Amino acid sequence: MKVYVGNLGTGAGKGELERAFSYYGPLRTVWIARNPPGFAFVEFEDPRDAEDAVRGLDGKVICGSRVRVELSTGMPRRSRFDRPPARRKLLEVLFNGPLEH
Repeated sequence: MKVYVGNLGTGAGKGELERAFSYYGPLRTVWIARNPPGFAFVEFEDPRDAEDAVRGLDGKVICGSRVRVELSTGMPRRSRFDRPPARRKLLEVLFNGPLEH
């Protein structure tokens, strides 16, 4: 799973995102982007952990840290999402109303 944790301009960076992500669950790995003014990336071994983490952190600041968390893949939205999210498989089964009534 891919995670995007940016918005580091208020005492919230690697340590902040680290404690948060870790608090929610054991991720795969954490990384920070020095290039940008305040952007970091995180990898979640599992999607569930990312969904709960992102939704939580993004849904509510952490210890006074309004960090910006997002999902690169595996986050189905109703918006004009171009990138195909990884929700399920769906390929072996199919149903579109074979009955002609």
